[PDB]
Amino acid sequence: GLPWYRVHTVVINDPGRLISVHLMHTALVAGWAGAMTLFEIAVFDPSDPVLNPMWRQGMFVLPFLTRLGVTQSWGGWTISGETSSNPGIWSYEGAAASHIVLSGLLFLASVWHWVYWDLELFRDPRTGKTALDLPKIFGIHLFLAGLLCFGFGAFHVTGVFGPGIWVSDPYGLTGSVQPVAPSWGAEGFDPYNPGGVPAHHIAAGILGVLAGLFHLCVRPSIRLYFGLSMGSIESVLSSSIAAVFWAAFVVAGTMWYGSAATPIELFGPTRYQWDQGFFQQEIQKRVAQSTSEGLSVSEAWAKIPEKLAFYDYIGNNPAKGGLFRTGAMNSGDGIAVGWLGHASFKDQEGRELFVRRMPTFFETFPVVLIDKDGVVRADVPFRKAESKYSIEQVGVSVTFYGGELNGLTFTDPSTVKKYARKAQLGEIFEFDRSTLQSDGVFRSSPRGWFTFGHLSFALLFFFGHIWHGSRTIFRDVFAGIDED
Amino acid sequence: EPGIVTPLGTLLRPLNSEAGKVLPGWGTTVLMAVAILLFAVFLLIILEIYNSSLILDGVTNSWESLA
Amino acid sequence: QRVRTVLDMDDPAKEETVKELRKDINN
Amino acid sequence: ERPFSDILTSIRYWVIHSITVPSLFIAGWLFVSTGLAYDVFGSPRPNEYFTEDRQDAPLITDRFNALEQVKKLSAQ
Amino acid sequence: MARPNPNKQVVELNRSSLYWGLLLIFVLAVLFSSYIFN
Amino acid sequence: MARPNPNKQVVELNRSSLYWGLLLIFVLAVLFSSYIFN
Amino acid sequence: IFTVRWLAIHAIAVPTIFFLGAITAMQFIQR
Amino acid sequence: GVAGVFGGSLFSAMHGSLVTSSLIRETTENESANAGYKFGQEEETYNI
Amino acid sequence: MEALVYTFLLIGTLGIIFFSIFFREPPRIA
Amino acid sequence: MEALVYTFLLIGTLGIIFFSIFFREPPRIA
Amino acid sequence: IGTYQEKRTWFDDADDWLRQDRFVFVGWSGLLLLPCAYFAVGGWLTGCTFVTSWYTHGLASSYIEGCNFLTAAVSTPANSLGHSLLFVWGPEAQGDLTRWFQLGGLWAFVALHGAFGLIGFMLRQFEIARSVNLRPYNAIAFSAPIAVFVSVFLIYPLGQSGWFFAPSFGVASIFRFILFFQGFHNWTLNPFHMMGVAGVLGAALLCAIHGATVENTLFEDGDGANTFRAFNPTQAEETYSMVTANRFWSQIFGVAFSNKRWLHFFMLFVPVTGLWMSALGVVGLALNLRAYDFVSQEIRAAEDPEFETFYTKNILLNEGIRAWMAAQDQPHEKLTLPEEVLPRGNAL
Amino acid sequence: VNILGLTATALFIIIPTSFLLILYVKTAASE
Amino acid sequence: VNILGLTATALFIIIPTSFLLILYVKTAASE
Amino acid sequence: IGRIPLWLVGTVVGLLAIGLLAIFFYGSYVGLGSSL
Amino acid sequence: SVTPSLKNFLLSLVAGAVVLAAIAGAVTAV
Ligand code: CLA
Ligand code: CLA
Ligand code: CLA
Ligand code: CLA
Ligand SMILES: CC1=C(/C=C/C(C)=C/C=C/C(C)=C/C=C/C=C(C)/C=C/C=C(C)/C=C/C2=C(C)CCCC2(C)C)C(C)(C)CCC1
Ligand SMILES: CC1=C(/C=C/C(C)=C/C=C/C(C)=C/C=C/C=C(C)/C=C/C=C(C)/C=C/C2=C(C)CCCC2(C)C)C(C)(C)CCC1
Ligand SMILES: CC1=C(/C=C/C(C)=C/C=C/C(C)=C/C=C/C=C(C)/C=C/C=C(C)/C=C/C2=C(C)CCCC2(C)C)C(C)(C)CCC1
Ligand SMILES: [Fe+2]
Ligand code: NA
Repeated sequence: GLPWYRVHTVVINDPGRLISVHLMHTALVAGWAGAMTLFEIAVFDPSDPVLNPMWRQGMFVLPFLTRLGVTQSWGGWTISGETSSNPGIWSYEGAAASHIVLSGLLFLASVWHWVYWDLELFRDPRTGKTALDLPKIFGIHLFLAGLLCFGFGAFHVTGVFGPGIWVSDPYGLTGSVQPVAPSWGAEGFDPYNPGGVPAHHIAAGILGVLAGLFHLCVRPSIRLYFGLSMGSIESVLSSSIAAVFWAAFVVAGTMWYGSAATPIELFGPTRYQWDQGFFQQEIQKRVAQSTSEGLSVSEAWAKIPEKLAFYDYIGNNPAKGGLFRTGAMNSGDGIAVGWLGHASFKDQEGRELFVRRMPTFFETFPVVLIDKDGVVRADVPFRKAESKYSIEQVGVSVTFYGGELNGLTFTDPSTVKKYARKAQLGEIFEFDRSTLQSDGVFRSSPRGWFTFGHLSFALLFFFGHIWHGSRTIFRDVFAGIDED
Repeated sequence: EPGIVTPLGTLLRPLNSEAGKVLPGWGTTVLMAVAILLFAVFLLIILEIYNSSLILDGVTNSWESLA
Repeated sequence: QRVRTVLDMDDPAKEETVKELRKDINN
Repeated sequence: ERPFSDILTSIRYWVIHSITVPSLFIAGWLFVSTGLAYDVFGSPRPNEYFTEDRQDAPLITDRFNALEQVKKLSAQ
Repeated sequence: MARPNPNKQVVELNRSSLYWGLLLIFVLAVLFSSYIFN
Repeated sequence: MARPNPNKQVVELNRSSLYWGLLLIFVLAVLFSSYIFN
Repeated sequence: IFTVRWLAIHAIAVPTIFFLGAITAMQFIQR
Repeated sequence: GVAGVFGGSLFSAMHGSLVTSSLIRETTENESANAGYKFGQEEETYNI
Repeated sequence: MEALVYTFLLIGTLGIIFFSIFFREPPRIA
Repeated sequence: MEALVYTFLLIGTLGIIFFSIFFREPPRIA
Repeated sequence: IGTYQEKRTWFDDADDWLRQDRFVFVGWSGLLLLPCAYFAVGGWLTGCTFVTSWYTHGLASSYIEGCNFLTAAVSTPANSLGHSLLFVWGPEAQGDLTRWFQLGGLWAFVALHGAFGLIGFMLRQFEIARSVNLRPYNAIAFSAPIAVFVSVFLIYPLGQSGWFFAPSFGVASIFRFILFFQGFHNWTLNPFHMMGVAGVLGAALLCAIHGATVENTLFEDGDGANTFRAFNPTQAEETYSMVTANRFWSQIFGVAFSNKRWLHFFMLFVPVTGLWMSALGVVGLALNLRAYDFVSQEIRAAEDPEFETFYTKNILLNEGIRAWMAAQDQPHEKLTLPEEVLPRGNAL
Repeated sequence: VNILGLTATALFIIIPTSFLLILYVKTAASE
Repeated sequence: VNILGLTATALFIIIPTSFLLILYVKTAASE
Repeated sequence: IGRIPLWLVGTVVGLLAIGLLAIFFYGSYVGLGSSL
Repeated sequence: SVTPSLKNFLLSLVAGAVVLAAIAGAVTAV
């Protein structure tokens, strides 16, 4: 009989049971969304949005809830650290419960459509054979999709009727769900401009409505009908799979490179912010300012926010994890419980030295202290014999400013070495590792996991699109060639 | 033998009654090709903006656009 | 305020910083 | 069409190609030996890998003024 | 079509395909168990 | 007796028996899970 | 001439012989 | 050796794809195409 | 975690009940 | 513990091999 | 088209000429394949002959610089260019073709034209199979080389900081890329790469075995000692005893194929599956999601100085690779590492 | 316990369910 | 980890084995 | 059509190809890329 | 208004149209 990999073909020419299996799939996906939300709420710790944000805790769908406006819980806490006295129906658990109920209702509808498959609606009135007017159905669906896209862009994300979307400062310090005005100029195509999202959705929804009306009206030509096989549902499947992996590539690139729709307060920093010294540059500019204004070094480093200092730390890099390093970043390096302050290194001569920061590629990196002019002045040698740049030989001390070690100066090499090795990773923090039994190895961010899953799905769906386009074009030779 | 008749199915029946109805010739294929090439140009524009191969006046193309 | 000093101070910690990679034809 | 062994065994082929093929060979030889290859493709001559200003390998280290910087770092 | 669904098809799995599937499952387990246990 | 084994019998399990078995398994799990998790 | 066969042959053959002359000239570059 | 393993993969896939592409229609779409071959049949199962 | 298991077991039992009611083998008058 | 899992997986793979050899579906020549 | 009037347009004339059988079939896919593939191959040859990598990598990489076929490469652009498309009209080259060659734009030229040429060649497979009414399994099998090319030459550098970390088109540069993955990702330890290696080696084994089995189970079919003359293309019956092949391999190896169909498919299936698994692994490596370490063994090694395995040895070797490779391999990092920080063994 | 009870419950569900499903599916294929 | 990897391995063994055994036993009873 | 034998043509072409390969191998020991 | 990058992009679109017309002419040149 059928091979195991062809069982689902039994609904190719059964529109009612195709609707039924679609409804079952939708029920499963909605139920997954609800159950995943409830899992993440059960395991989420909201007591420290600064040093333990959701992207340090392995939260995957919690950022997607927070992105569109759901920011309060029924547990009395807001995602921004405030107090929610009236979260309303649409809390995190409220959205979870709504998805569970939706899953159940879709399961019932799937049962009904499986039983009552033989609807005269699916019969062609001319010949009595089962058929689908796929151009007309596409017109209806495109019209509905355009209406929904326009409504989402004109009422939800603008704050006209909905709550808006999550918008933050460039350095991820003061983000919140805000209404967003559309940007109708060239800046509307700025990926990092939040105003591009409402403008895109309004314009694309209007275009989708107009094109849906066109596809409702105008029948396809015979040439293009036969060329694209518009009478076969597998042709629609191949083109749909093509569009879906195109979108998967787009969202994977957008999540990996960052955009206005992937905030760092929800998904974590990007690897390019570490590579290009984004937070390091901002921190050093904020320290250079108020030094020219006339503050000492002990202050104006205490003025630096711990959130920004935490952002400038390679352990929050999404490209420092592993394929089988599972779970939260907290399970990787502990829960961050305090910024120790900036570490300034000096030698016996008094010149200032800086630890060469670890690049993203390197699992391990040698500890190197470089002066202002780019000359290596100290290191932790691998060969502690005939060495010329060890911490002991150079006489390097370290002074901390702004954190829990503010004002303290360490001169013993055994501690200068460990603080330089920690400064290799960026800003130095203290981590509680006993709570989760962290193994001391870096994990990946939710944006990294999202990008990996969606790029893998995008390639597999490229193969699926190839297979189904092949099946559509070469249907008449699917069981073999004509032999004549 | 006929199918199962439902009120909603009767309501939706005209929307699924014109399967296989096509226009003679090429129809609106030229207009479709024009729309496709315009969409390709638009996608190339946004790709080159987000690749920084296209530089515009008010388009910062960085996180400072959040400012 | 001193962009040259903040440049020469971000450079030894990270040579790939965009401040170092930007407008350095003048250097 | 006409078989390859047919054309390659004919003398019309060889009276055409005994003058076309060596002309192309000499053209390539002169393209290298006149320095036009260096001029077209920007590869340094053996004496101009380093200048008196920089004695190490060039680094582009800039994107939006990369033309100006490769002009500076190239062999003038 | 009629009261019965005409699109009924019978799935088949012979013993060679069973052996191939069992080998695939157990070999994948052998390969990935070291990484899952970490 | 013969080259094939004459004691060949086919095993039957109807849908009511499947439902009874599934109910027994899940009800035993419901009853005993509070004690297994303690 | 000017056939698909002729053009497909020549688009490979003419640059091949030009490049072979170029590389042979490179073999006699005494730095 | 690398050319051999890469070419062995290439030529296995190509043989294979070719034999599989030229399979003679002996089955229906609800059967496996392998069911079109019988063990020890005299005739060729593909159009070389 | 344990509440998840208890709720899953209860809803699985209820699903078995639903299927045994509405998708039973129909008794045949023959 | 993990050594038990590794040994069990290897032994189960070898058992599948044994069954695939000696209890294969015989090639029928008809 | 279904005994309809079907009045001819320019499309019908274009299709008639494009799908005419000549020495080189063009088709509609030829208009994409032939220019793109021609430009990719010619650009690689041009870069390996004339174009230097002195400004993007600090390397000699062309025959005109003294390189041979093994050491010449069209090299990737500089890392500061990032993922720029390096259009010759682009904001980097700005129309200057010579400086475009110097800046690494030829790499992007070759890569993009080769990608579109691969698309065109797959479309050529589709079009020829549809013209001759064969099933499109050749294109389905060719999907795996394209998956490998996309994941390796596009997805991996796009996940990294720039095209610089893509492979450079050349023999020794591919070897560099391979050793870089070893040292920086532990790509041998990756299970997806292990599945890819299993697929490639099993496909080579399948090719050799088959071919040997067919050549040694041949029917006589002739009188001469050269068996290659005993086959006619229009012959209806098989040339090899499938029965004897099955008997031999069942009695030698324990199992054998009994189905010719299934065998040819399996020969299709193994390398395509292996290459797709390796492509998924390279996609994982694009985000540095490596299978680099076994954390339990690292814990045991940190808490026990006696515990040594070959895995720990390979971790040490990878550390050596990274430390001794980084300064010359990533010039943009400007690593002036003193020798006293380079990990070394003893004496050697 | 939290996880050993979890795997015990999962196995006690799945293995008899697998047995029952095997027997039912063969019976239903035999009508 | 020691036990979550254990249940992952056990489920990845048993559930596809259950699926394969269902299909095989149904087939072998059919023939 | 047929004037010069194809075997003679192939022999001359192969001689030229072998000569070019020998020149390329000679160029590995002289000039650029010769370590001297 | 129009940056040099935008001008080069528009000229590249013109050049792409030109080369498509050229390959169409090469097709019809037979
Ligand atoms: C697009 C898919 C997607 C993405 C990107 C995420 C991402 C995330 N989830 Mg998640 N989740 C998903 C879907 C997804 N999930 C679904 C479908 C489920 C339901 C099963 C879950 C259930 C789930 C749980 C219950 C938990 C997560 C957690 C995590 C986070 C930790 C990292 C991780 O994934 O573990 C590491 C991921 C891997 C190691 C991936 C494995 C690589 C492939 C699949 C192996 C190849 C198959 C192989 C042959 C299998 C054989 C193995 C066998 C021998 C045992 C991360 C943010 C964790 C967390 O932090 O919670 C807050 C956690 O505990 N998720
Ligand atoms: C009333 C119905 C409804 C509403 C409003 C919600 C609301 C929500 N769901 Mg959803 N969902 C529902 C039904 C609903 N869902 C159903 C039917 C399913 C099953 C398919 C799910 C499954 C689901 C999952 C899997 C997830 C949610 C999640 C979410 C949350 C964020 C959504 C988000 O990020 O959007 C993002 C949505 C998009 C980016 C889709 C964009 C649409 C694409 C681009 C269309 C492309 C093709 C189109 C035809 C092109 C048009 C052409 C143009 C010219 C018009 C939010 C609470 C997320 C969450 O956090 O859950 C906890 C999440 O993970 N939902
Ligand atoms: C939404 C997209 C989609 C849908 C609707 C289909 C639908 C179809 N495909 Mg498929 N296909 C797609 C994507 C899609 N495909 C992709 C991405 C791939 C590449 C990996 C392919 C490659 C492909 C091949 C090679 C074949 C088909 C076939 C089929 C048909 C029968 C499938 C069947 O019975 O499987 C039965 C499957 C099972 C019994 C078990 C599969 C279990 C998998 C391996 C693991 C578990 C999956 C997991 C639970 C779901 C989560 C992943 C999800 C997020 C994607 C059906 C028309 C067949 C066909 O054309 O028949 C004539 C066929 O031979 N497909
Ligand atoms: C290896 C790649 C490849 C292959 C060979 C296939 C194969 C198939 N495609 Mg296609 N497709 C692909 C990828 C691929 N596609 C991708 C990436 C997309 C975008 C999501 C699609 C979108 C698509 C749709 C939506 C449909 C198919 C369909 C089909 C089938 C008919 C042939 C066809 O229309 O070709 C498609 C033609 C091409 C792939 C050629 C594209 C050439 C472009 C125009 C070059 C543009 C270059 C330009 C200068 C831009 C440069 C960008 C640079 C600056 C970055 C066939 C099975 C159709 C079908 O009938 O299926 C049954 C169908 O409905 N395809
Ligand atoms: C009936 C009903 C009801 C109830 C309902 C419910 C209760 C539902 C649910 C549900 C649920 C609770 C669901 C869930 C789900 C889930 C899913 C569906 C999933 C999944 C999975 C997957 C698919 C995965 C896979 C994987 C793995 C395994 C790992 C990694 C890799 C991957 C990702 C592939 C109500 C009363 C309301 C109403 C009435 C009716
Ligand atoms: C890039 C570019 C382009 C393109 C171009 C082209 C497409 C060209 C070409 C070209 C070509 C296409 C060239 C060539 C070359 C070739 C060569 C270089 C060859 C070779 C060979 C050899 C060396 C051989 C050897 C041998 C012998 C003789 C003996 C034995 C065998 C053997 C094989 C070993 C354009 C303008 C569009 C634009 C701009 C850029
Ligand atoms: C493989 C092949 C071919 C060929 C090629 C060639 C190019 C060859 C050659 C060759 C040659 C080129 C040869 C020659 C030779 C010679 C000889 C073999 C000789 C001798 C003699 C002697 C023995 C000597 C003696 C002496 C002495 C000892 C002393 C002094 C005096 C004298 C000198 C007299 C063809 C295309 C056809 C076909 C296919 C492939
Ligand atoms: Fe064969
Ligand atoms: Na040693």
